[PDB]
Amino acid sequence: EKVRDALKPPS
Amino acid sequence: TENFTTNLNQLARVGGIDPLIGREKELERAIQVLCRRRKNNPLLVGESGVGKTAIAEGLAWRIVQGDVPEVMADCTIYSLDIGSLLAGTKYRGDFEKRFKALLKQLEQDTNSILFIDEIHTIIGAGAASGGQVDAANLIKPLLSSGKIRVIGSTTYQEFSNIFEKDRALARRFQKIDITEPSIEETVQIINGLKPKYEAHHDVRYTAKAVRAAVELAVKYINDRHLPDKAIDVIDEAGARARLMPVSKRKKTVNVADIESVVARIARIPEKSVSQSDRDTLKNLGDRLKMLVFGQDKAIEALTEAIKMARAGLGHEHKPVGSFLFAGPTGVGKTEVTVQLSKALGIELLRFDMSEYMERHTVSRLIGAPPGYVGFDQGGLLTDAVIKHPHAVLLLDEIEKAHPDVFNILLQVMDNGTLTDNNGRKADFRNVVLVMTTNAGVRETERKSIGLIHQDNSTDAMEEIKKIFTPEFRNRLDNIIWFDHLSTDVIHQVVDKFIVELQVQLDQKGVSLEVSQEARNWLAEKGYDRAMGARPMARVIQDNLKKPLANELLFGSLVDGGQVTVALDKEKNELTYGFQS
Amino acid sequence: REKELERAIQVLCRRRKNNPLLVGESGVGKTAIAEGLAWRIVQGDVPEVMADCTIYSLDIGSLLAGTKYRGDFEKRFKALLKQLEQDTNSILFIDEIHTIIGAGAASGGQVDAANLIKPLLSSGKIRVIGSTTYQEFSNIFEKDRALARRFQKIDITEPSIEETVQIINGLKPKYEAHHDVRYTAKAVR
Ligand SMILES: Nc1ncnc2c1ncn2[C@@H]1O[C@H](COP(=O)(O)OP(=O)(O)OP(O)(O)=S)[C@@H](O)[C@H]1O
Ligand SMILES: Nc1ncnc2c1ncn2[C@@H]1O[C@H](COP(=O)(O)OP(=O)(O)OP(O)(O)=S)[C@@H](O)[C@H]1O
Ligand SMILES: Nc1ncnc2c1ncn2[C@@H]1O[C@H](COP(=O)(O)OP(=O)(O)O)[C@@H](O)[C@H]1O
Ligand SMILES: [Mg+2]
Ligand SMILES: [Mg+2]
Ligand SMILES: [Mg+2]
Repeated sequence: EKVRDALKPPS
Repeated sequence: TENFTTNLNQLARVGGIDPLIGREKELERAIQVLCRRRKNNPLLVGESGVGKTAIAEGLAWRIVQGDVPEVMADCTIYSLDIGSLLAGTKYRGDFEKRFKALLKQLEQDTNSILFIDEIHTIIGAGAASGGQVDAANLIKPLLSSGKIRVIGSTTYQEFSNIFEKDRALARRFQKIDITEPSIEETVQIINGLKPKYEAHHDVRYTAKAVRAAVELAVKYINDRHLPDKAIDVIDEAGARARLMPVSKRKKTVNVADIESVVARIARIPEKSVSQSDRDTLKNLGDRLKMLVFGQDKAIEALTEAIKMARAGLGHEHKPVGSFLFAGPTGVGKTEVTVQLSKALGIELLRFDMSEYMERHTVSRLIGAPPGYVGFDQGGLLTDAVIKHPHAVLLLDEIEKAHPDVFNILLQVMDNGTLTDNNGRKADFRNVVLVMTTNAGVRETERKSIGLIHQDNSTDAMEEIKKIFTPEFRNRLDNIIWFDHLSTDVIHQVVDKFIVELQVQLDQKGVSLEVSQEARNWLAEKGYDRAMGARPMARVIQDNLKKPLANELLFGSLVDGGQVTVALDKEKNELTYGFQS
Repeated sequence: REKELERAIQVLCRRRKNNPLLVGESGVGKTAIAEGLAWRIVQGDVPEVMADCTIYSLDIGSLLAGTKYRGDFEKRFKALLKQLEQDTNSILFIDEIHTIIGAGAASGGQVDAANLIKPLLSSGKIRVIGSTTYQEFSNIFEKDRALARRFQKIDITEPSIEETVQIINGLKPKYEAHHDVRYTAKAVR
């Protein structure tokens, strides 16, 4: 469906 | 952000948007709504092709020329693209950023106006995994506040079923109902747009051609509104001329070209019939007579009714014809109809009314059975007519059908249109409706128990009156009573059946030549008045086909033919001679 | 199929609503007529105006697949329009166009492929050669009167016996090479 994903940047 | 919103006022300068003609009252209300201190968001609600997108864009066009009030002057109009707004918004907060950024510039300008075409798409534009955060909930506080002005556009189907479900968003907007313009107004619109269409196709449209396109579209083109209907015929007519060979190319679009375009769009015969089709009508009656012997009155009714339709003398609100071919068996009630379609080269819509004996199955002609969730909905008779507007509609054995079927044909024979359950409308103005029944054959045949034989052949009509309601019979063009076949007619029928047999034999290579005297014998042996001409087929089958069957499979008749059929006067029997 | 094609060239040469729809029954050459228009261009059997034109066959199944996001479908679909908008001669052949009316990607929303191409089809930016059946044309298509307006139906009727034998003779080399057989002239009839 239409799902929002929150990315994580590398430290 | 400019990728999402296209400045319509810029397009007006270069001519991107076509000019808006008239709509003084529709546009005026929009200005009043926009001027409003509160809820200054007009909504253009109307059917497709009524200028909903030409008003919002036309307003921008009028601004550049200075044909608007001073207040509306110096105000730009932006067209939103939902597709670009929702492009690559995978991460949380991307959509909100793009939408809020747009609203911020609108509030700052204080003279900008947003145009959202097909506004029913903002209800769930940004919803994710059942989320209720959407453009509608975000824009809502900015419309109620009155900071920004938004112009919408949506069809009645979409507005009532999608946009008006959110009672809050709709409250903010102000529905401006747009009604399709009259025929007089439409021609003025075409004149305004004619320079653009003329330039694109390098053609000139005569004033008569414009009036004809509008008048002819309404008369024939159905299910489409007038502004689009006329512009469709005009644009298509220009293309037809531009791409035809340079030799014989005609820059001007005469009124005759318009008629040809409307005919193809509606799949009907064109007005001002050509010489080629004139020959067909001249010999249409004489061709059917060759195939069908006797009952010339029936052929005269069908051909004359067709001529009126092709000559412009039609009813204009009824089909080409409605004839109830009531007659005895084997008199050619169905053969004439099947040959008519071949003579005219038009689809034959054959409905056997023997199946529609009860009401549950009568609802298949205008709708689907209850609970049929299958997408293959629609009526069998409405869909068929839509596919082939020019055709022959044959309802064989109409008496057997439930009386409720006569109620369905009333509008067909009087108003010329039948509506499907979904609301689609079929046009019967070009279909030749023909019904075949044997209602009065037995009544006239019936013998009288009396010293003096009764004056029969009158009661047949009285029986027809009982079976068919008076309203149904009044709409009918003519009730043709097919007479019984005579001896002379039967002789011609034997020839007609021999020719068909010859064609079958020709495929196998056999050649058959029946003596003229032998043909008379076959006619006399099988001639029956009550049974029409069908017994002639049986004598042809018993006397000729049965002996040849054994010989074709095995014997001299495998190939080469050379048959010589004749009778013996002494024995009153046939003599078959085969010599390969 | 020159009578049907000629009508399609007329529609494709229009200022606005230049999107011919090849409505017909099943098996009557709806797809071949559109793909045939490309074959004719390569050989130069089409008018000058139609020359230097490319026909792109959209695959809604491949396009919709793999989105798994709010804007993946819109991003890829809008990009396609930019390609067709920049190239005036580009034509898009959306077979089984009835599908776009139904929500292609949207769920509980109305941001579909149909509602996205309507603005472009109205202004004549891009041409679209649709193909759909009569059953689908009535019950799936024509339910959105807006989209139906953009498309000009072109009824495709079943061919005659004589017309089809010519077709088989034309396609006979393709099947002959595949099966290494020679079809007799009498056999096809
Ligand atoms: N008053 C008018 N002046 C000029 N063109 C008009 C006018 N009214 C309608 N049109 C034509 O209408 C077409 C534009 O579409 P509209 O009639 O605005 O409907 P629409 O907004 O596309 O409808 P949908 O598809 O149902 S949202 C173009 O052919 C315009 O030229
Ligand atoms: N007047 C006629 N002229 C020539 N052939 C006829 C005539 N009447 C009947 N026939 C033959 O009758 C055959 C079969 O009967 P039909 O003509 O279809 O019957 P009908 O007139 O429809 O009456 P019903 O339906 O049997 S009560 C046709 O194929 C014709 O060959
Ligand atoms: N004029 C023609 N030339 C070549 N092939 C044709 C022609 N008309 C029909 N066909 C054949 O018809 C078929 C096309 O079927 P199609 O209409 O696409 O089916 P569907 O309606 O089920 O999608 C192919 O086998 C194609 O070769
Ligand atoms: Mg519109
Ligand atoms: Mg009959
Ligand atoms: Mg196909």
